[PDB]
Amino acid sequence: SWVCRFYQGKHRGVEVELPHGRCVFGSDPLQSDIVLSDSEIAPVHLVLMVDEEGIRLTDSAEPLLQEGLPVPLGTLLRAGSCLEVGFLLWTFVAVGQPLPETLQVPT
Repeated sequence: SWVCRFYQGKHRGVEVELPHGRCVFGSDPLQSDIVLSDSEIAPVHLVLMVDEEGIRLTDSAEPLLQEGLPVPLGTLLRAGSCLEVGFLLWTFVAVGQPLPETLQVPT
């Protein structure tokens, strides 16, 4: 259904298939579905709810910015947009789509 890509650190350029439905990014393989090895990354860093309609923020070690604006907890996220949780810099698109080679961060 959805594929994400990372743009920073050890996993830069890696693309990952997103599981349905509860999806955890983190450095702690006991708690996380997608295991990130950067030291900047919390044991549990980002929790999403995933289904075919879209993806919603559930929880994050730090505020999630979308295009530079904080995202409220249950919000549905915009495919293709710049998404950051601290050092976690990423985007996602629908499975058939092409992922951006670069992200522009809107500080």
